[PDB]
Amino acid sequence: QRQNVNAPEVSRLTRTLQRFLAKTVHNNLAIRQRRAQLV
Amino acid sequence: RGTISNRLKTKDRDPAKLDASIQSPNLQTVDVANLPSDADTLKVRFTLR
Amino acid sequence: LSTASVLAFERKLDPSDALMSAGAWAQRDASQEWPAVTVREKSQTVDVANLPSDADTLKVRFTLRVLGGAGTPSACNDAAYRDKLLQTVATYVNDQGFAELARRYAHNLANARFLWRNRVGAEAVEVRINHIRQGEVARAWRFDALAIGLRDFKADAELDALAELIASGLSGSGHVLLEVVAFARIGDGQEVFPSQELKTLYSVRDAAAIHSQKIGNALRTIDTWYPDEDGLGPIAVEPYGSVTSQGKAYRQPKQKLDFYTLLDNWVLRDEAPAVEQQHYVIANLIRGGVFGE
Amino acid sequence: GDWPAEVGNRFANWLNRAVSSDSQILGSPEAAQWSQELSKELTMFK
RNA sequence: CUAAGAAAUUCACGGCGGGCUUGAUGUCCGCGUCUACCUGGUUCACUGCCGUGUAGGC
Repeated sequence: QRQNVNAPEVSRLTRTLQRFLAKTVHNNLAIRQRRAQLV
Repeated sequence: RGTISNRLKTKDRDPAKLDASIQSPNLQTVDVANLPSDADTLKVRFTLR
Repeated sequence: LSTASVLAFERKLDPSDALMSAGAWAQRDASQEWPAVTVREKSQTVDVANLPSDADTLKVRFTLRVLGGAGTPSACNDAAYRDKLLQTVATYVNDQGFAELARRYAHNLANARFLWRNRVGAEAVEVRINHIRQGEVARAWRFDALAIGLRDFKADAELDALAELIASGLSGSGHVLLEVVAFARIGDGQEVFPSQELKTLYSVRDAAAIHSQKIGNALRTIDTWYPDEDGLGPIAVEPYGSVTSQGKAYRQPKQKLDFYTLLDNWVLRDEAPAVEQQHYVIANLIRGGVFGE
Repeated sequence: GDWPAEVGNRFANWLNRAVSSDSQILGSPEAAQWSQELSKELTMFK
C-alpha cells in the first residue's frame, strides 16, 4: 500500500467439472444433476 | 412413465450430458382430476359481483 | 420460415381410467351390478389383485371421447407456422381423409389391446362399444377381439362402420363418445394386471384400475411404416419411436424417419412420401405433445 | 440488449476452451446452452 | 569477509458519580401459465407324499 505508487474456487469448480465429465458411470440423471450443479 | 419425446439439444457426439438418451424412459408425477365413474356431468359454480 | 419456440398439441382420442370388475361369462348382458376388483397385500410385502373365486371373467370399462380438429395446435409463437401446419394437415385430409388411421384405431378398439397383460392369457375376449348419442345407446358393436389379429388389419362391415364413426368424430362432423367394455375369460381366481404406481397397484375408490395413459398407449399402436425388419409389427406412435422396456429406439434421428424430421420436411419444405409417413406424422399429432426449438 | 447474449456466448467460449477432457471437442450446441443459461440469469436483473 | 564483531529494562497502581427522546401518518391498482406421457425385465411362493439326510419331489 502506498500513496505515491505501488502494486481460486473457480479453478476448483472447473477442475472438478473436467474430472467429472472425464469419467462416466452409466450416464444417468445424477450426472446431469451434478453438471447443472457445477455450471 | 413416459418416453423422451422432445427436441434433442445436440447431435450424436455429446461430451457433457445435456439431453437424455432416447433408449431410456422418464418418470414424472402429475396432478389429474376426473369425474367419478357414475357421474357424467361437470358442475362449475362461481359468483360474479 | 421456422418452427415456433413453443408448440403444444392437445390430446385427441381422450380415454378414461379403465375400471375393472369381476363377473361370470354369459352374464355380459346384465353386467351393471358387477363388483369391482380390489387390491390386497401379501408377503418386502407386495400388492396383488385377483378375482373373486366365483368369477371366471374380467370386465374392464372406460369411456373414450374423440375430439376432432387434430391439426389445430393449442399453443404456438408465430402465426405463419400455424398457418403452414394447418395447410399441411388440410391438404393431407383433402388428399385422403381419416380412412387408414380411423380403420387402425377401430382395429385397436376391436382387438382388446387395451387389455395389456390380461389379453395374452385369455380364452375368449368380447369388446362392446356403445356410441352414446345423448345418454343412451345409439349404435352398439360386438367384436370378437381374438379373431381380429394384433398384427394384421382385416376388412369387415361392422369394423369399417366403427372406422367411419371414429372418422366422423375425428373430422369434426359429430360428437363421438364410446363406452368401451371388454369381457375377458381369464379364469376362476386368476390374476389381473392393473397399472402399477410408483409394488403398489393403482386404484380409485377401492377398485383396481388401469391408467388412462396406458389405455391411450394401447389403442395407439398403429405404426407399421418404419425401417425395421419384418416381424416386429405395430408399435405406438411416439416421436423417436421408442420401446423403453426393450431399450431400443426405432426411427432414431440418424435415420431420417423420425417425427421431427418428417414434420420439418413435410411442412417447412413440403417433403414426405405418399401414404405411409404422412399417416405416421398425423397419428403422432393426434397423440399430441410438446415440440419447439 | 447487446450485452447478455454476447456475454453468455463469450463465457461459454471460455468454458469451452477451459473444460476439454479426453473427450476433446466440447462444441457449439453446449456453448449455446450455457450461453442462454447465463443470458437468462443476466436478463433476470430487470 | 555483511556501519562487521557484544549486550537481561525492572518494577506498583480504585476512574468514579447522575440522568424521560418525544410526538403523527391511507400502498394502491391488473393477470389464461399451458401441452403428451406403458413402472416394467419381474413376488427365488404356500408345501409334501421329503431326505431335517444341502442332490429330492406339482
